Amino acid sequence: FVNQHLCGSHLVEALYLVCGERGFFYTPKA
Amino acid sequence: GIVEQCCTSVCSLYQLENYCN
Repeated sequence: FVNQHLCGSHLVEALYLVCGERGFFYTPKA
Repeated sequence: GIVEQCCTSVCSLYQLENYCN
């Protein structure tokens, strides 16, 4: 489900699902 | 950045996992 255009909350949602308890960091600028 | 690689263009599992802790 990750091989598509993921923008906004949908991208953040994908990171949440994929990374799991590892967590993630979201940096839209840098 | 992640927006350029996953929003502007098609994302991939490799690129997502680069942002996991």
